[PDB]
Amino acid sequence: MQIFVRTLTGRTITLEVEPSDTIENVRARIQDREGIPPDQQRLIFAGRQLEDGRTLSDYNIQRESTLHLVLRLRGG
Repeated sequence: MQIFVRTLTGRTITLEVEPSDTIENVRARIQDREGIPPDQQRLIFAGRQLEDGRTLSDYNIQRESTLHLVLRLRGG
């Protein structure tokens, strides 16, 4: 299952994940690409905050789903 992540800067990346994978894992996969610490990531899907401890399936996130990433940095 491939998903999309859009950074605060409007940069879209593609991650290979599974429904049973945690959002924590997704955050790590994002950091692997952008270099953004998971702790500085705010992930939102359908207006809902994506808790790292919960899974993609928990939020009904499927293939070709767009997760929105906001920076927790000052001014982000």
